Amino acid sequence: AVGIFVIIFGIALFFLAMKVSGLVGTNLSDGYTMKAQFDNVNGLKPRAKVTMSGVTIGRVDSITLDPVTRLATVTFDLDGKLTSFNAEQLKEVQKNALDELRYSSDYTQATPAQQKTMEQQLISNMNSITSIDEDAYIMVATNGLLGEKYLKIVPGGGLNYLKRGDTISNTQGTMDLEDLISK
Amino acid sequence: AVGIFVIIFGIALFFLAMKVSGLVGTNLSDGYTMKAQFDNVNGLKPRAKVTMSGVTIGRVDSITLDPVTRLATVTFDLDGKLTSFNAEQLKEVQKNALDELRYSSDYTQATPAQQKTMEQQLISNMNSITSIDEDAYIMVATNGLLGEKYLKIVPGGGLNYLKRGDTISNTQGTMDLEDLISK
Amino acid sequence: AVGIFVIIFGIALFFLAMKVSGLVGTNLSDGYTMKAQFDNVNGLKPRAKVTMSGVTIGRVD
Amino acid sequence: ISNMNSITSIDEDAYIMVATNGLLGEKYLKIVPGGGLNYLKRGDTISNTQGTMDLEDLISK
Amino acid sequence: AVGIFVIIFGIALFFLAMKVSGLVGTNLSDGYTMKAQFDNVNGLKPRAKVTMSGVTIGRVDSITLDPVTRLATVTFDLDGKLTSFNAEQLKEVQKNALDELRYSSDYTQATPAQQKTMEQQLISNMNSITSIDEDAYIMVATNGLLGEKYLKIVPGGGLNYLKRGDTISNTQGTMDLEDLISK
Amino acid sequence: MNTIAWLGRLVIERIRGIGVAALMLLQIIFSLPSAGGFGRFVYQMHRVGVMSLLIITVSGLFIGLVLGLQGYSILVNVGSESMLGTMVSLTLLRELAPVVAALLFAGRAGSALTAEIGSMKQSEQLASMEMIGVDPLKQIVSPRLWAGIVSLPMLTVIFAAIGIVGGKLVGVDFLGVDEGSFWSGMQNNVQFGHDVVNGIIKSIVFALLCTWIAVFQGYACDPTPEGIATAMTRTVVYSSLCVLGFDFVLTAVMFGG
Amino acid sequence: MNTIAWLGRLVIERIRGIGVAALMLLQIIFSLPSAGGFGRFVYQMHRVGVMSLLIITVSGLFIGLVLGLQGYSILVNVGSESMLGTMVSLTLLRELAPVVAALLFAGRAGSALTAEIGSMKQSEQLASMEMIGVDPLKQIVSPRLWAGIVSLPMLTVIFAAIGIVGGKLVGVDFLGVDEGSFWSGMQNNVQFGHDVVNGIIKSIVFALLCTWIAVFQGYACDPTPEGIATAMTRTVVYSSLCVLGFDFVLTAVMFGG
Repeated sequence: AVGIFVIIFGIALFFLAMKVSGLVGTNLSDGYTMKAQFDNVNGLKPRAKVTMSGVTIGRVDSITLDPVTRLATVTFDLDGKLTSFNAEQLKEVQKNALDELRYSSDYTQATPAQQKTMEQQLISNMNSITSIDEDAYIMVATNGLLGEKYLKIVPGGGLNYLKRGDTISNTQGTMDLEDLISK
Repeated sequence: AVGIFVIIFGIALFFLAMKVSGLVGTNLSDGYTMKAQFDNVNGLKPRAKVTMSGVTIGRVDSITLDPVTRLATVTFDLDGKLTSFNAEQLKEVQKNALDELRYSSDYTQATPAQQKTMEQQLISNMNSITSIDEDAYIMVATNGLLGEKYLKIVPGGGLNYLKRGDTISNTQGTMDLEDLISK
Repeated sequence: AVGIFVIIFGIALFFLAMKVSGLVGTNLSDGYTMKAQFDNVNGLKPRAKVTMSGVTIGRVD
Repeated sequence: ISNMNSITSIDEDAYIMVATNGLLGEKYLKIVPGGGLNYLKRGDTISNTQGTMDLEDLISK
Repeated sequence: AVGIFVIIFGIALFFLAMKVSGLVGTNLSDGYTMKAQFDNVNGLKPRAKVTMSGVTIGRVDSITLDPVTRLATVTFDLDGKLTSFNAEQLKEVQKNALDELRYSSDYTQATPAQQKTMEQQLISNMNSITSIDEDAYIMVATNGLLGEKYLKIVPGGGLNYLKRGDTISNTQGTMDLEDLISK
Repeated sequence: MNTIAWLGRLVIERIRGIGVAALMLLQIIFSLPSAGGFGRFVYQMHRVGVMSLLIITVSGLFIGLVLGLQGYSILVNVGSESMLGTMVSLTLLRELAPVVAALLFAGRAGSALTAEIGSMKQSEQLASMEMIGVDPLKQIVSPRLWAGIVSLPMLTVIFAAIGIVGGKLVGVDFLGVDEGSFWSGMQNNVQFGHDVVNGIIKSIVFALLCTWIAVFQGYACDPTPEGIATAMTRTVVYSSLCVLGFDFVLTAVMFGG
Repeated sequence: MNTIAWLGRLVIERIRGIGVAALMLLQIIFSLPSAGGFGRFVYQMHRVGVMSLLIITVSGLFIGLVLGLQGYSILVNVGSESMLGTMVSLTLLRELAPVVAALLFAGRAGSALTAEIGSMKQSEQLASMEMIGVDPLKQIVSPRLWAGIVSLPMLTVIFAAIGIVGGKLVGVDFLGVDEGSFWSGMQNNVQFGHDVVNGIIKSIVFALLCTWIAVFQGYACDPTPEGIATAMTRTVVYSSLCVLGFDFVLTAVMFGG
C-alpha cells in the first residue's frame, strides 16, 4: 500500500551512516575515561575537542574540581577504538619492552629473583596496552585564532601503558598569555 | 467537565510544569546574588562569564551605579552548588584553621571560655568554604579579542556568609588601557 | 469568554506595538538631552551607546 | 544662594572621552562626572576632554 | 466588513517607514552635483555612504570610469541634514566673504568700478555658495577594521565655495600601499 | 540575478483551467457593485481575519522562540558582530516569515473559500440560479471574492510584523535583549522604508494570486463531496508553486537580495 | 536552552481538537489499536504517501531552493565566516523544514481525512454500520491511527533531505561551487550523516497528533452539507498549531542540537 520510492529514499538515508557512524558515534564502546589536573584555563568547556599531534581524537567528558587545592580535575573522552598496539603489534612489544628492561643497569645488577619479574611486567603491560603509553605531555592550545581552547596530547617516551582510570601529569595548563604580559 | 472538555486535566498538568522548567530551576537554593565594587571596567555585559580558577561558576546579574562617587556595585548570579569537603576532611580543615588561631600567643593556651569563641570562629571559617564565599579576590581578564570579558576569582580564606551589598576585595576592576596606548 | 483573553494578550500586545517607535519615546517622557561639540569621531554612530565607568546609561539621539 | 543652587540634584558639569567599546568601532562615550550647578538636562554643557585629536588618522595618511 | 486591529497595525508600520525613508532621500533638492577623480578605491558602490569625522553627510549618486585618463568619476548626493544655509545665515557668510574680498590686496588696488562688483560676485553666486568650502580633503576610511571601505570627505579651507560642476582635488585617494608593503 | 529568474518561472506554470475565468473576474461589478457586511461575507472575514489573529500571535511565538535560541547560539559559534537580532531579525522580517504567511493564507483560507463556493453549485445558490439565468458571476464570485482579499495583504505583512513586536517580548524573557537596540537594529538591518515597504507589494501579489486560483475550481466543481476534495487538492498544487516563483523574483527585485 | 519547554506549553495551552473525542481515542487504546494491510490502510497511505510523492519531489524541491537563496545571500553579504553549509543545513533540517512538512499532513492530509469520514457518516459506511453495531472505532479509526506512524514521519525527513539534494543542484548555478566541496564542507560543519539518520523520531508524536485532531472533526460531525463544511473549516483551526510540542526536545537529542 506504499510506493517504490519509499523504500529508495529510505536506502539513500541508510547509506549516510554506513561509515560515518562507525567513526563518530555511541559513547562508551569507543572511548576510555582518563583524568588529568589543570590549574587555570581561559576558555575550557565540557565537550571541547581534544587532539593528539594535530588530529582530533575526542572531547572533554566532564569537568570537576579538587577542593583541597581548588584546582580542576578534567575527565577525558579519548579515542578508544584506536587500539594502537593491537594483538599483532603486541608480539613486537613483548620483545621490545623486554629488551629495554633486560639491558638496563637496574636489572643487570639485580637479584636473579628480581630479574624474573621482568616478564611479570610484560604481563601487566598485556592487560593495559590498549590506547597510549606511560609518558604523555598535556598542554593547552587554541582551536581557532581568537579564543576557545583545545587540549593537546604529545606522546613522550615511557615504559608502561595507560588506560581508563589512570592519571597523566600536567605539563602546561597554567600560563595565560594575558597574565604573562600584565604580571 | 469530564467530557467534551476532558482534557482540561491534560491542559492544566503540563502548561505550568513546562513553564517553570524553562523559566527557572530553581537557583534559589543553588545560587546567591552577591555583590562587588568595580571602578572602571569597559564593556561588562549582562550574562558575561564569571569564573573561578578558569571554570565558570556564574554570570553577571545587574549593575547598580553611584554618579556622585563614580563607583559601580555589580551584582553577580553565582552558583552555590559547587564542590566541598566531607565530614572527616572538613574536620582537618578546621583543625588547620585552629592552628592558625592558636599560632598567636593570646589564644595558644586559651581559656575554655575563649575557646568557645574560637570554635565559633571555626564555624565562621567553614561557612565560606562552599556556599556563600566572603573572603576572595577579583580581577578582570579577556577571553576573546578585547571584548568578551572573562572575570576571574582567586579564593582566599573564609569569613561567615557574605552579605548582599558587602564588597569583594578588588584586585583589578579598572579595565581601561587607552592611556597605555596613548602614553 | 474570548474577550477575557483579549484583554490579557490582545491589549498587552497593543501596548507593545505602540512601544516600538514610541518607546520612550515621542515626547522624551523618561529621558533628557545633552549637547557637546566634537571635531573627529570616526565610529560614533546614531544609537551608539553612552556610558559611565564602562556601564551604559544612555545613547546617541 | 550660590551654595544652595550649587549642590542640588546629580551634578551638571561632566567630562567626556572618545574610545571604542569592543574591537570594531562603535565609539563608547565615557563620562566622568565633575562638579556643576543643576540637574543635567537640556540647557547644560558637557565639556569635551578627548574628542578632537585622533592620532591614528595622522599615522594612516 | 473588516476588523479594527488591521488597520491599527498598518499605522504602526507607517511610523517605522517614516523614519528611514524620511531620512534617506531627495537628490538635487538638498545638495548639488559635484565630481571628484579617484585613482584606486576598493569597492565603492553606487549609493554607498559618504562620511565626515564619522558622520554620514551624503552618498554616492553614481560611479563611472574613464580608462583613457585612467581615473574614476564619482558624482555625489548630499543628504538633508544640511540643505546649506538659512536666509540670514546665507547673508552672514556673504558678509564674511565680502570682508575677505575687501581685505584682499587684489581688490584694494582695483579700479573703483571693479571694487563695486565685489558684492555683484556674491549676488551672481547666491546659489553657488551652497555649500561647503572650495578646498575639500579626499581619503578612504573604514567602518570596520580594514574592510568596509567608507569614503570620507572633510572640507578644509579654500578661497571660494565648492559649487556644482567643480572637481574636488584628490589628496590621499591614489596611494595603494600594498606594493609598498610587499616590495 | 538570472539564475534567480530562471528558478522563478513558476508563476506562469500552474495555470490549468484557471485562465478560462478571464472575463469572468472582470465582470463582477458589471451588474451593480455591492458592498457591506453580509451573512457569508463576514464569515469569510472571520476565516481570513478574526481567527487568524490568534494564529498569528501563536505561530509567532513558535517561530520567535526557535530563532531566539538560534540568536544565542550564533553568539557562541560565530560571534558578537552578528549576535542576537543583528542577523536573525534581518532574515526573519525580510525573507523568511513571508513564506509561512502565504502558506497560512493562500493555502489555508484560499482552499476554505473554494470549499464553500463548491457547495453553492451542489446545493444552495447556483444550482437553481444558473439554470434560470440569474447572472452567475454576480451570484457567487462578486460577493465572496472581495471578502477574502481586502485585509489579506495587510495581514500577510502583519504576520511578520508581530514576529518583531513579540520578538522583543521574548528577546527579554529568554535573555534580556534591550527593546530599543532591537528596534533600531531592526530598521538599519533591512533599510525598512525602502525594502520592507516594497515587501508590502510582494504580499499584494500574493493576494492577487488568490483571485485567480480559488475562483475557477469552486465555479466549475463536480457536485459530489469527492469532487470537492479533488478541487481542494488542486488548489494546494496551484498555490504552492505560484508563491515560490515570486519568492525568487520579488526577493531579488522588491527587497533587493 | 530555556526554549525547550516553552515550545511544548504552547501546544498544551489549548487542546479542543482532541478533547471532545478523547474518550473515544482512549477506548481504542483500551480495546487495543488495530494493525494490518487493509483497505483503510490503502486509502490512508494514498493521502499521506501517493499524493505527497509528487508534492515533495516538485514543490519540496523549490521550497528548499528558496531557503538556499537565503543561503546564497549570506555568501554575498558575509562570505567566509559562514561559508558553504555553515548556516544553511544547520537550520534547514533541525528547525525550518519540519513546520512546512507538518503543513502537508496536519493541513492537507488532515483536511482530506476529515472530508472522507464526515461523508461516510452521511453515506457509504458509518451511516448504516453504527446502526448495525459493527464497532465504529475498530472499523475505521483504530487501524488508521496505527497507519499514521508508518510512512508519514519518514516523509518529513525525506522532505528535508530533498533540500540537501537541491543544495548541490544549484551550488554551481548560483555561483560556481563544486558540489563535492559544498556537501562535504556542509557535512563536517553540522555532522550531517550521523545526525540526520538519528533524527527520525521528531515527528512520530506529530503523526499521532495529526490523526487525533483530524479524526474528531470527521467522526463527530453533523452529517449534513452545512455541518460537514463547517467541520472542515474547524480542522485547520486546531490541527495547524498543535503539532509542534517536541521540536527542541528531540532536536537537542536526536539531531544533536
